[PDB]
Amino acid sequence: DIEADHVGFYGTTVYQSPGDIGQYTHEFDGDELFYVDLDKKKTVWRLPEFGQLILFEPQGGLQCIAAEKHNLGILTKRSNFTPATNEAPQATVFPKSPVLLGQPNTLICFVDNIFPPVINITWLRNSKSVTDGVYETSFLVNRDHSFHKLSYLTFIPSDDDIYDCKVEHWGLEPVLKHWEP
Amino acid sequence: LVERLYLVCGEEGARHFVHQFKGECYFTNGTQRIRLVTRYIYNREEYLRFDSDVGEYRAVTELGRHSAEYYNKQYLERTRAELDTACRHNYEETEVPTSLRRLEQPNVCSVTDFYPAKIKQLIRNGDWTFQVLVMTCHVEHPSLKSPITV
Amino acid sequence: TLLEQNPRWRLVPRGQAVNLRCILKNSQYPWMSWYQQDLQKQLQWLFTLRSPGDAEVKSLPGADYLATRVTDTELRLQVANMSQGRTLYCTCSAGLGYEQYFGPGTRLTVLEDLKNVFPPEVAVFEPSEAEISHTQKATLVCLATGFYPDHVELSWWVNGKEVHSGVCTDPQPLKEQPALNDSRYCLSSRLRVSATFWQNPRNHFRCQVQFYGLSENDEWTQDRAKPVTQIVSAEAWGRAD
Amino acid sequence: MEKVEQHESTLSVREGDSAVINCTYTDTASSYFPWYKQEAGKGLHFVIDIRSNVDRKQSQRLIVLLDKKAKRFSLHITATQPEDSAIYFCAASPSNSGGSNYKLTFGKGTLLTVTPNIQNPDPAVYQLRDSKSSDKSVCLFTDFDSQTNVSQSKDSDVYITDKCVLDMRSMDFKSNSAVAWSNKSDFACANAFNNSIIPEDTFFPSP
Ligand SMILES: *[C@@H]1O[C@H](CO)[C@@H](O)[C@H](O)[C@H]1NC(C)=O
Repeated sequence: DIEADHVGFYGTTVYQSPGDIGQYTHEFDGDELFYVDLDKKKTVWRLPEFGQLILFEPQGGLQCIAAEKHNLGILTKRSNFTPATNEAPQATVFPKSPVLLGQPNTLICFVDNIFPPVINITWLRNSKSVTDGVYETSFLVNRDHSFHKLSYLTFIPSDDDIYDCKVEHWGLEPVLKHWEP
Repeated sequence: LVERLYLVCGEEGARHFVHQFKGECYFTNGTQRIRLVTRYIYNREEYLRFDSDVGEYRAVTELGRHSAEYYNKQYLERTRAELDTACRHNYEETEVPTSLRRLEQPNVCSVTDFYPAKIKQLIRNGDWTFQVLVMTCHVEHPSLKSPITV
Repeated sequence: TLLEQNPRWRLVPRGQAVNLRCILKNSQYPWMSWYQQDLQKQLQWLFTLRSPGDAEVKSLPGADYLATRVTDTELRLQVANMSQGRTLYCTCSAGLGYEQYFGPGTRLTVLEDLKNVFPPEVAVFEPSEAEISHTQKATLVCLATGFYPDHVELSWWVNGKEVHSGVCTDPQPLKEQPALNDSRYCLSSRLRVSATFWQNPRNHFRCQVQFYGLSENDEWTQDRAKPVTQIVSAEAWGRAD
Repeated sequence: MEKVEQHESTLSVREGDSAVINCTYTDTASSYFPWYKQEAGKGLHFVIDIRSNVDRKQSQRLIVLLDKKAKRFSLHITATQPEDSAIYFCAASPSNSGGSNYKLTFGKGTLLTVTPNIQNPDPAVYQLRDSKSSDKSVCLFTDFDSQTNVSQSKDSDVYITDKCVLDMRSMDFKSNSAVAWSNKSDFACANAFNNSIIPEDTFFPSP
């Protein structure tokens, strides 16, 4: 219950231990603008010409991370040491265009109620392992502090080929989603 | 080149675990009367927080007792500023010359690749394009001349 | 308060190397930066080094800088290839969006020749009786002469108690020889009392010049003294004319 | 970069005048402007700051203000006082750009000298003698109003210092004073402040 005509996330920082695992991203009406690659300390535009004119200085992301990192240690020992309610995911699949056997389309798996945000989302063609033409998103944010996520597959829509999304989480063991309607 | 700016994550001095931090700027007409929340979150519990409408670092839980003093006595004025220093700056200088003046037009009735959201269930595709499901065909959208039909 | 730098004054037999260390004295101000002030006043940021073991190099006209945050509360700068002088200020800060609090700094003056270095000579100028009889007051004068480089602090003393009323010193040391680019220097200060004060002989008035010069262990071979750090001063008691 | 440039390299005003320092900055993201103060080759002292939410701030005698749109910002010292006299630097920083949050860009300096009000001037050029050697000699030009300014030697074996204020403190009374010296055979005293342009009433003693 908080409304208004638009919303910006010029924060969004998550970090988690053990293994110590971070992301920094900015959203605007629930669409990732960029994410900072913390390893190559650089800004990664969700849509290449999104930062044609516009700049983002990555070191802001890096700082926010290292706050959270420090902020963890100090809220770890102050919840006694409470760990995280693993919740189990909730895939769904649909496509980009409506389907056009001959010409490219793109197939997207939508995984909701993730937490903590580590996951594999892999693609299956007739249960052969598909690694090419695949784009994932960063962990987007849900009002309740889960995350959601989004894997993308470019393909030549030939009936007969059949398409499967596999979601190897923790709270769940896998879960495939064959498509639907 | 214009520059997108960022709300600043505040430190505190002193079996898997998650920290989170959200930097929420909400806008009404843009410009006029604007709001800002910064959540400081443990696992799923939002322990600490700053609302633009409270102008002070509250807590929400029992785990923001030994935070929310130290955030007012270190981040308070800088943070209050964030409303204009960052929320505002970003709205005016960056979203307007991109993520508002780009729209994209659409394509038992289902319609693809449209932006922004307003049209006349709803799916977010998260690649700055949209879809919706409703049960000649008239889809009226604010990106258009002649509200495309067939 | 807040920070201790070390040293304050140093010569840099050119180009060659030397270093310094700033110590935090309160952890509400955890971010510690380094700034240089060049020779015509004008601050440049060098480094901000948050977390220990964080450490970087900047090459700058005309010095070269290795800076390193060694502990939670030490920060270090090594400076070399040092071309012309500058002063280095350590800072510290509670955070991003927040004022820097500056240290007490370190002055770095280049040295082309050991030979160039000389301590002051001092003396005190016991006021005019006409000043006495016209104004009612009686003004003394220290005169710091013949010192290179311009590394001094000049202190006034009414009976071993450092004094600060009715005083003035010159902001800038004078060049004894403006055209030569390594002149030795000069400096004046006034200490004005009331005639009556000077006109009790019980008092002793002295004023002294801390000349931070060269190091005890410096490689010297000359008939002058060694031009090494020191005090120098001179003295004058009161008088019923 | 940010260039932050202080229009105005010096100011003289005397007591109770409002000293005003003016700066501009280039980079539209800057949002934190502190001002600093340096006296007489000592350290910098934080003075006041201001943020880009507000267009003006005001505290005690000082007041600082900021037209974001203009990218101009000024510091007003008010009801001045000899003690105020220093080099004042303005500075900037974008408090929400991560590239430089942690650093300050500084203007060049502005030297503010705030001159006493002496209303009881007794201008005068007294002369003085050394202890260790009674024959060594230096001249002193005191008590002039602080509109009178001394002038630089241009003979390179005459030494003439600059006008410098002295507050006593015990009483309520501030007096200006340069000194002159040289050793050379002629030198002598009713002449030493001669380039320097002095009252009319200027009192001279008979040594
Ligand atoms: C994804 O695959 C890797 C390969 O080693 C595996 O170790 C990991 O556990 C998988 N991820 C999850 C969240 O189960």
